[PDB]
Amino acid sequence: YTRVVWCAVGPEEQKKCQQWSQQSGQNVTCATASTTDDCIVLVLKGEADALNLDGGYIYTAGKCGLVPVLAENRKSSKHSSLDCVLRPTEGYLAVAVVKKANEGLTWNSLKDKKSCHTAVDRTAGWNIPMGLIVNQTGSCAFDEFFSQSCAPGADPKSRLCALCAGDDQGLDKCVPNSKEKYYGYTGAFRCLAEDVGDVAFVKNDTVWENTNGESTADWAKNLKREDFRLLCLDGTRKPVTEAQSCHLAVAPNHAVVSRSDRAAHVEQVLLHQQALFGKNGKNCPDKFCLFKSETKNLLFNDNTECLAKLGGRPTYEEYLGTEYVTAIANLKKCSTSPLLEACAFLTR
Amino acid sequence: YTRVVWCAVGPEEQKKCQQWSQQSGQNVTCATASTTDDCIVLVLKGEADALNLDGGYIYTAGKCGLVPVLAENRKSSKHSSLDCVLRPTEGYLAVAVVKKANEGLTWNSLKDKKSCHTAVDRTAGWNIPMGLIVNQTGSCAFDEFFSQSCAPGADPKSRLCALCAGDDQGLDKCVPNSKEKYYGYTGAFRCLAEDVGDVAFVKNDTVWENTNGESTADWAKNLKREDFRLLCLDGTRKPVTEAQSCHLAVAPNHAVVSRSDRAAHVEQVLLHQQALFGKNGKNCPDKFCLFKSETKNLLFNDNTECLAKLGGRPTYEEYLGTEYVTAIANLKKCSTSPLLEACAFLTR
Ligand SMILES: *[C@@H]1O[C@H](CO)[C@@H](O[C@@H]2O[C@H](CO)[C@@H](O[C@@H]3O[C@H](CO)[C@@H](O)[C@H](O)[C@@H]3O)[C@H](O)[C@H]2NC(C)=O)[C@H](O)[C@H]1NC(C)=O
Ligand SMILES: *[C@@H]1O[C@H](CO)[C@@H](O[C@@H]2O[C@H](CO)[C@@H](O[C@@H]3O[C@H](CO)[C@@H](O)[C@H](O)[C@@H]3O)[C@H](O)[C@H]2NC(C)=O)[C@H](O)[C@H]1NC(C)=O
Ligand SMILES: *[C@@H]1O[C@H](CO)[C@@H](O[C@@H]2O[C@H](CO)[C@@H](O[C@@H]3O[C@H](CO)[C@@H](O)[C@H](O)[C@@H]3O)[C@H](O)[C@H]2NC(C)=O)[C@H](O)[C@H]1NC(C)=O
Ligand SMILES: *[C@@H]1O[C@H](CO)[C@@H](O)[C@H](O)[C@H]1NC(C)=O
Ligand SMILES: *[C@@H]1O[C@H](CO)[C@@H](O)[C@H](O)[C@H]1NC(C)=O
Ligand SMILES: [Fe+3]
Ligand SMILES: [Fe+3]
Repeated sequence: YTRVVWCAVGPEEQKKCQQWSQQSGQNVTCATASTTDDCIVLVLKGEADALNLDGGYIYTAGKCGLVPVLAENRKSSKHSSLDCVLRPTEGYLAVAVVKKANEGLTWNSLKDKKSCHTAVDRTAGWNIPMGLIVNQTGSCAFDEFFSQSCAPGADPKSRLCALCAGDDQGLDKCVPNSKEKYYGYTGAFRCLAEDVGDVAFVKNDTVWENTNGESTADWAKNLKREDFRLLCLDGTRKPVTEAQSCHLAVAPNHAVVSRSDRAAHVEQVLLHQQALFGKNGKNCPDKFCLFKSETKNLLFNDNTECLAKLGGRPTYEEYLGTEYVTAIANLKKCSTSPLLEACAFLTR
Repeated sequence: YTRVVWCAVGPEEQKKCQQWSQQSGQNVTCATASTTDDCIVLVLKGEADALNLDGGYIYTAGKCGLVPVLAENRKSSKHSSLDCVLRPTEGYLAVAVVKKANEGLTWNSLKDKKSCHTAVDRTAGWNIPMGLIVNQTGSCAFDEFFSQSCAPGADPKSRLCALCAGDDQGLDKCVPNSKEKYYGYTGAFRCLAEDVGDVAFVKNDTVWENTNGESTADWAKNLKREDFRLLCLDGTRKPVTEAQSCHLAVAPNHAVVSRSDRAAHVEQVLLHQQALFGKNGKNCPDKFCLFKSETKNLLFNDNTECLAKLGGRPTYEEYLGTEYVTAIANLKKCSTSPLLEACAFLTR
């Protein structure tokens, strides 16, 4: 079985993956599920092989035995010309973000406001913010800390899904895939933009990429960096350029995961795949660009140069950073989920 | 070692083979196995010299070091000035056949239907439709695509063999030799004919040959060429006279393969043999007919006019054509053959 079956979360991702299968002559094939958690289960069953994952999902899969194959990697300023696949990863910034126009809203007045989150269990969208809010307030009731949210993946009869828009017909509110208008990085930021929420937790890179003519997408052509601000943990606010000084935390980059018995096959298949279709591969754009989704972030984030190598053969823990595994761990004392419970024994 | 050991797949191909041998004066003798894959093995062991094979099987043979020697040739219309043996080959049209009565069945509503196949690994029966399907669908899961099938050679427990009737007894259900009621071109079309299946993947030439009194077999004589249609890629349904505009692809002709050292000897031996027992041969039908098997396509297809020579010495790759060879490799990234796996290092 040479083919690497890839896991597409949601129908929009499934289409780009169907495309990739066709271009790759079945070097890659598609399986899908509605959610990432579901996909992780296919990867476990052996029904799929691999998929690229936010660091928080990496911890879920990590727990269930899956391991990290190659990290997503983006442009760089520091050391900005060693080869992409061997150049170390620099992480990204998880930020709290607001309309500038609104005032009196700051980290310390967040309680009882309205939130937009990438989706539940994700790193910047969720794990970091809710992480801190737990440590600070000192209670496990983050489900009630904000007045309402969009938090795809949460309980959809609950308040954390109260603000989610669903798709075009409004079907499937709160399903944590790209058919939910406010899903993921761009979803969240848009939930901010349309004033459905007060704060939105995202990465620095997400505001720059959807303001000031960078997206030519109806919801975001006219958006202006000026109209937004970043809450720091100071109590303070700064514009988006000071993100380095105004960020909640540093996050580990998305990364591909698979089963260990499938890691090397997958890593190799992918390295060739990116050479074919990656940022500067033979066939991109003449044929297929693996890293472009028109700002919809499918399979991969659109600002990925290449998938890069990892020091040794790490585990979720080496890969994520021991500092983060604890932040996630401690947040997770305040809530259970099917997959961590079902897999808890593997890692005891 | 002058005798040519001929590989006969199955007992019926066996009886014919020995009659040939008795006439041959032992210039030709027979081995047998249950399948075409086993027969190749025999050749690899050198317990047999050669046999005649569908292109798909030629791929397998080729991967195992074996080479093509001469190609089946059948009546043409154009180019009819040369001798059959020196007249270049055309190659067959591989096609999808449904009953006309079953309406709303098109290339695009095949999923979950019941299919008939010549055999796993064959060209029209398998490699073509199953390659296209796999490719269009982006999924290597062909084993779950038809609700049921008769794909002789597949795993007999599985649903690709659900519809296979075996011999008169009901024994050897799904073995890919002629004993299986639904084996080969003839059997796949019959499968459709007796409404065991909805679709059937054969070649244009099979349909003609078994409708409107073409075959005086009980199951075929009453068959009526109108009652049938062809599926085209566009999505439409032409009648069987539009094979030219409603075919899936163009198949290379079957050819004889042999171990490489033995090619010329087999070539010489066979050229003479046909002169004797071929179409116009001093001894057909007085003593023996090499290309006539009573509508069973034993050893060779019953429509074979002679065995032609081939421009130069070709690789199996050159014979099959770079494009078909790619289609196959790509489809085979979803399976494993123990045979191919073996050949991958066991061959000079
Ligand atoms: C599908 O997968 C295979 C990966 O197995 C790709 O085929 C392989 O591609 C390399 C090209 O990168 C082939 O040739 C190479 O040539 C250079 C010399 O110019 C040499 O440095 C290398 O050692 C190698 O020989 C390689 O043979 C080939 N392997 C096979 C089995 O075909 C293919 O590109 C992938 N196709 C798609 C569409 O992704
Ligand atoms: C927050 O995210 C934004 C966007 O991801 C970051 O801005 C980007 O910064 C890089 C360099 O740091 C820019 O690339 C540069 O391009 C010029 C040529 O135009 C070149 O001379 C430099 O050597 C470098 O390659 C990139 O264009 C820029 N993108 C945009 C749309 O502004 C920003 O750095 C991030 N902020 C923090 C604190 O990390
Ligand atoms: C699809 O397959 C059928 C059967 O294999 C093809 O029909 C066959 O066509 C050839 C000629 O093109 C026929 O031979 C002709 O016979 C007459 C005398 O009967 C002669 O005057 C011509 O010069 C020529 O030799 C053959 O009889 C015929 N067989 C049957 C049963 O109809 C058809 O050509 C194929 N279609 C496509 C698009 O390839
Ligand atoms: C078998 O051997 C040779 C071919 O060189 C020939 O003299 C003899 O006639 C052949 N016999 C038959 C029946 O093919
Ligand atoms: C299947 O592969 C072929 C190339 O072999 C490609 O042209 C085609 O796009 C693929 N199928 C579809 C429906 O595009
Ligand atoms: Fe993230
Ligand atoms: Fe064939």
